[PDB]
Amino acid sequence: VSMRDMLKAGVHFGHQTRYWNPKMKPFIFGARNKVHIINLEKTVPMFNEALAELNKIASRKGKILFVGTKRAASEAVKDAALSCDQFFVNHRWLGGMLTNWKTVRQSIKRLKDLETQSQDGTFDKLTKKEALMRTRELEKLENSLGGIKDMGGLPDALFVIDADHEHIAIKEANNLGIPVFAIVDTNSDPDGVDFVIPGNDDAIRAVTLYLGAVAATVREGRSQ
Amino acid sequence: NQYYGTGRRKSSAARVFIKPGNGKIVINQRSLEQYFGRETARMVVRQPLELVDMVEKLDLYITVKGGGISGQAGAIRHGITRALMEYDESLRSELRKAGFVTRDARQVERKKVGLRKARRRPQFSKR
Amino acid sequence: PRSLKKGPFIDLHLLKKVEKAVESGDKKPLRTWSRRSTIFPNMIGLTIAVHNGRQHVPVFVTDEMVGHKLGEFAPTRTYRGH
Amino acid sequence: GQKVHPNGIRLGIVKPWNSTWFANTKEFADNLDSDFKVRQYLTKELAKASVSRIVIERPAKSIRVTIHTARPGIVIGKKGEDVEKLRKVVADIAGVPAQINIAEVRKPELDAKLVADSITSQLERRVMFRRAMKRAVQNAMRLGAKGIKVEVSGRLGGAEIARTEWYREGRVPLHTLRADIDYNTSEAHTTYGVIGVKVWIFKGEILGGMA
Amino acid sequence: PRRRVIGQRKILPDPKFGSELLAKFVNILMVDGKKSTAESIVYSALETLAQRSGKSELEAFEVALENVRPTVEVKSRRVGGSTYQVPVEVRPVRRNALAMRWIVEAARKRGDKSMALRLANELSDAAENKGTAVKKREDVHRMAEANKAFA
Amino acid sequence: ARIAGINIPDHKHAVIALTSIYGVGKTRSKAILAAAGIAEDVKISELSEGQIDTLRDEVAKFVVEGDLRREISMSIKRLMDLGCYRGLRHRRGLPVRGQRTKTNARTRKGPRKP
Amino acid sequence: QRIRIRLKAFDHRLIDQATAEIVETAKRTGAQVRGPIPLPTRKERFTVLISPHVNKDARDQYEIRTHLRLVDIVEPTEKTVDALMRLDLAAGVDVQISL
Amino acid sequence: AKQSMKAREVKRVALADKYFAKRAELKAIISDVNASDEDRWNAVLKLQTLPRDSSPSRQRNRCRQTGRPHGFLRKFGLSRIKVREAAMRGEIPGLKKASW
RNA sequence: CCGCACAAGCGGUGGAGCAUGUGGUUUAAUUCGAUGCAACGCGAAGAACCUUACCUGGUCUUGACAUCCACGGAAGUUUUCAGAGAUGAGAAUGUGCCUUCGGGAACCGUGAGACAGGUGCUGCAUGGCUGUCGUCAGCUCGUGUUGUGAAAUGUUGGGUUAAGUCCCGCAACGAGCGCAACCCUUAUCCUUUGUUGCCAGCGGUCCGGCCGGGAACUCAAAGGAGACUGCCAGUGAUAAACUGGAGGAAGGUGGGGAUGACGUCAAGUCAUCAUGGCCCUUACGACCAGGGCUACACACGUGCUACAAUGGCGCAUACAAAGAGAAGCGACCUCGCGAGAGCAAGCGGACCUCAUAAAGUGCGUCGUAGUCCGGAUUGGAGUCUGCAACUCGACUCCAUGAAGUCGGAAUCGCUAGUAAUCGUGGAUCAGAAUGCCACGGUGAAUACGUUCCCGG
Ligand SMILES: [Mg+2]
Ligand SMILES: [Mg+2]
Ligand SMILES: [Mg+2]
Ligand SMILES: [Mg+2]
Ligand SMILES: [Mg+2]
Ligand SMILES: [Mg+2]
Ligand SMILES: [Mg+2]
Ligand SMILES: [Mg+2]
Ligand SMILES: [Zn+2]
Repeated sequence: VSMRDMLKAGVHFGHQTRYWNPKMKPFIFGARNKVHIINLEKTVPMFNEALAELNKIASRKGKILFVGTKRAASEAVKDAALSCDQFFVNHRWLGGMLTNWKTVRQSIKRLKDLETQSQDGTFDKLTKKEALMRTRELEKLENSLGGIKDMGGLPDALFVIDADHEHIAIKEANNLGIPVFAIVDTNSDPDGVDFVIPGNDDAIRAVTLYLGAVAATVREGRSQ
Repeated sequence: NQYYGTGRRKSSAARVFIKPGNGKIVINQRSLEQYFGRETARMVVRQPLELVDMVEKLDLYITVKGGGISGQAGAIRHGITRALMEYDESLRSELRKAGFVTRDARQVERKKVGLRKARRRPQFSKR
Repeated sequence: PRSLKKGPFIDLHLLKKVEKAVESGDKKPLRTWSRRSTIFPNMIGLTIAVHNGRQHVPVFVTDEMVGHKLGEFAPTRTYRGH
Repeated sequence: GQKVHPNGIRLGIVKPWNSTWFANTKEFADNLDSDFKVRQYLTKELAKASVSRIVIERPAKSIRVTIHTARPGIVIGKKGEDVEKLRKVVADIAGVPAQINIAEVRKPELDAKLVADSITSQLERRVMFRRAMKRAVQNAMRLGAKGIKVEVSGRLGGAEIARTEWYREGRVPLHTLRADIDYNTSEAHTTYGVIGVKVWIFKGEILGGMA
Repeated sequence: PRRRVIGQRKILPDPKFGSELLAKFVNILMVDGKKSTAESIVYSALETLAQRSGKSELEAFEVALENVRPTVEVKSRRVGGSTYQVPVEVRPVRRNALAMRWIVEAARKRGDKSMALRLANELSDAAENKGTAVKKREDVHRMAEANKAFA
Repeated sequence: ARIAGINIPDHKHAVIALTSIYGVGKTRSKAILAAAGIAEDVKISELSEGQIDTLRDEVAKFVVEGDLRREISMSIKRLMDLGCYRGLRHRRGLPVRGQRTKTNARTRKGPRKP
Repeated sequence: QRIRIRLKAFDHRLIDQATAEIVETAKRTGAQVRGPIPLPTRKERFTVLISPHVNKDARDQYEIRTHLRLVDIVEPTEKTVDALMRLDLAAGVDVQISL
Repeated sequence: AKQSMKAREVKRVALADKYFAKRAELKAIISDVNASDEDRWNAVLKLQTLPRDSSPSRQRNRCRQTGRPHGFLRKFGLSRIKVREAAMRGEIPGLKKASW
């Protein structure tokens, strides 16, 4: 992504000067209208160097977890993961999702068992109210673990939108040593992101830019 | 032609038959006012037809069994309405809105153990 | 009242004892456990002890008592008040 | 509090009777008491036959008994001579041409009876009850049960007061009627007295009655 | 009724008269469901009302109600530590019930040899602002104003 | 009225005036009336002596009034005097027909005591 | 000429298998059947105290439901009656064969 | 309960047994309308000479399984506790807890 | 925040009488146990004998019953004598059967003890079981993370729910016991099968679905199909959820049952049984008759019936349900005032019988009273059951005609087919139902609410 490509999307935009985090000073161009302005001169090379690492991970058969819980951007992140055959979290991130992997695996097994059972049959044997209730539970499990049913094991890389909002995920990752790739607004604490991208995390246009560029490079890394 | 019915109630059940052209009502080979020793029974059995306003347009051949006179008359009114329906099927709505396709299931309850009745609790002197 | 088709009821060995009274007359007041047998015109003007449950009380038989039973004269529940 | 007996409540729903014969009021009490006596005799003689189920039907005239156990050739002894004189004594106690049948269960770990009975045996072997039930529950569950629950009652360890214990393992739901829960009660007779033991195993839910 | 408020099952208009307050009426006077004997007692009395009061006995019903119908009631609770006789106003159905109870017991207490005679004697009384039903209405419309000190 | 039973019963329906007589119950009343053949609801007033005599006779057939009371008193006197169980109970004022001696026997027991 | 057979059971499934066997043996010989026509089956209630000492309130209610089937064949051949003679059934099934 | 009681009931039964015929004929005779009034008389006398325990009245329906006198299920003759146990393990065929 | 928690209702209790329990009191004995909830028409679903464990008397001691060892005898039957019987003494009758004839089985008796025997105590030695909190919604766990760790998180908060019911926020998430639901039962309809069930159409018919016939209908009883806030709007985090409507036999877990998470209470029971300890053993064992378990200065509970004209009485007449049955139900006939009796069909019963619903209604009568209310209580004479109705059964008839003329304080119970009434049956039972488990008839009133009581 080129600085012009970002700037038109508005990547330079930031939170209010009232709400910023201390470590973000190096990445901040300045202030206008009491608004923090992010410096694309740092943003572009760091994003490119992160894309290099993401391409490397995906080119060694890496499993990638796209992470974002914004109600606006949930579907964008889900489609972003689907466009590169990867795994995602687009709804509320459960505490200890990565650390309590065994519980998620039992939940994944239950979701697989319910969907297989409905295809196999025995719904007629169940009462119609029970069959409807089973369908509702299957739908609820699909809503919760639609993205990670096929992750199989712990992912090899994480992509995070608004790292401050998803702080539990990054704490888990660091506890596991799983690398964190994150779009970091001025209000976030950048310590947890090993490849940090400072940029707007709310705006739909810039978020979609991040996701599309990452997914293009991930498909490229897969293709070899 | 003929239009039957089966009106049910707490303990009665009544077959019903509509043969048009009249208003006479043979019931268990009886006449209504002669069938019952209660008048309100006859009133509540007239109720549905009185609402549809067709008295001497269809005579009735009906047969009620089991239960008490009120449950009887209720099953009667029910089967009446059922016949009215299967004879009109436009007035099914008319009696549903009239509230006569109810099929009342209000029935006695079993006498539960330790209860001097089906629901009444013994006079347990708490003090 | 038991019945009338069966007549009164009186014991075998009680009849033995009463016929001994017959042949003998006034004798040792006979005794029985059977307060249930019926009095008969033979046993008149005599007495008999019958078990109150622990001891046999002697009732001196008279006419008007005939036909009645013995247990109506041999008490078994005693009482002196409180 | 005082809970419902689990096998009684699931009978017919998922559980078959241990006797089937149709009879009438006249030939019923006699019938069932004869059946009691033959059952009890078998219990006492088969203390080692690992009897799990002793079902008895009285067909129209004949009667047949069927025993699900785990000492198959042993219940047979040799050429059924044991079970043959058994057929004689049951025909004589029942006054009926006897029809003995046996069909072992290869999963003694997977009933509620045989396991509790082993437990009581080891109880008179003076083993530690806790370790015993641990052994048993793990053997059974590992073998493939869906859940086991055990309980023993009475002055445990030769106590001076009746300490109870219950232990859970796996999953045993006792309010889902579609489920199958094998259950059994047994006893052990210590010098200190008697100690109750109760055993449940949930083994998945059945779909479509006994079928 | 700690979560929901239920009351009495919806009445049905009497087929014999078409009206409805008669139905709730006979039900208040009804015992164990002695329906026949109970409607015979009320119809026999409205008839002689239709004569001793001229026509409009069905309307003489209301001629009795409005004369006896209560306007005020008292309902005391322990909201702060003790009770107080508070006058208060209620929806028309409750006062329907109260006035009907008043004329149901007015008839029964008098006795007048027979139920039909006793009922007929009071219906007239209530219809003409005299007697005991309107009198017990005076009790409630009288003691209430004196204890209007507070609420 | 001035009938064989000295009592002058209500000038009302025959039987009501009849069972009024001690020793004459509904059975006695209707049976005596059967012989007269008069209506059940005939009052003593409006009825002449021409039938009062007859009914006086029909009740003279039975033993009634004081004579019956004397027979009932005797049927109990000697009963007590034989010292029979029920006789001793009659002497003690007790239910001689085998009822709960413990409670709610106040009928023959009489008043309530602490 | 009729042949009636009452069947008394405890579960209607078993009696249904039995009646199936009956009517099939009937049609083997081409018997002339009048159908199962289930009859009023009998229900026997029983409540007993479950508490050994001083507890009238505690009781448990059970019930026996003898399911009831009837078959009739108006033209029994020999090849009809031989079947019921050579009939094969369970134990809890109860038969009552008659003219 | 006490084995004495059990065996005693057995004896009462067997005794009521072998006098059944005589009891039948004597009941007949004493009940026989227009008996000799002496044949009937000495008949009832001889009847009061038979062992008492030949009557059925001396008997008491006793629990077969326990010997509990009370709570006798004349259908099964079992203690009120035992019939429930037969339902619990499924001994009585076809039986189950009712719910109506 | 909650529950008929109160409230608001509805009918009671507490007055009367009677039944029925308990404790007193008494007994020779009034057998034991149950003891606020959570004893008290208790265990008992049914004590004249039996039951009975209890009194009194009568007796027995390897014994009523169990096993073992001898000795003997077939086993049996039937009768006499005495006893009050238990029992003792007998007399007759049979003296067999399988036998490898040697024995053996069935059993019977005697001895011998090895033993039996216990409802002896100990539910604070226990098993098993049940009552209670409470079908209250809770109770917990795995893993995670949080802290070095006691621990915590979930289980919290905002909503919402019958509900730890649900949802969302969320270092929690996920499971388990629960809750729910799957069960049974009940409400609509469909398929199947239609006799002993049905009679719509038909003809016949003495008019009786009766008789041909009918398979429809009704039921029958197996299948089913159904109700999901599925619909629509109203809301409401757009969330759950909620308001209301429609549809609909049915609507918001349709109706009702079964189902009791934990635990709590040395809750109850060693007199169901089982069982540790002790415990007597010619007896704390056993066997028999009689008694008692039924007493009554009393007390206390629980019920029934009443105090009346919505009633009483007479006459007339309609409508049920659910059951039960062959040492059984038992019609029919006749008789008997009835209680009944005789006669005897039928039926192991969709078939016969019980079994002929009451309240209801129609008509007349009473005309308000200690009454034609009320009926206890005593009299007389039966009836029936069983050996046997004194102690103490049920029941008819005649006769009597207590109190009671609506019951202080206090208090109970009840949210719909409920209450409240009217009858029906069943279990137990020779017989002995106001009780209890059931069934239908009739069918109400009240909820402002949660401020109060009670409890959670
Ligand atoms: Mg014992
Ligand atoms: Mg008896
Ligand atoms: Mg004791
Ligand atoms: Mg539950
Ligand atoms: Mg709580
Ligand atoms: Mg005795
Ligand atoms: Mg007693
Ligand atoms: Mg009267
Ligand atoms: Zn941001």
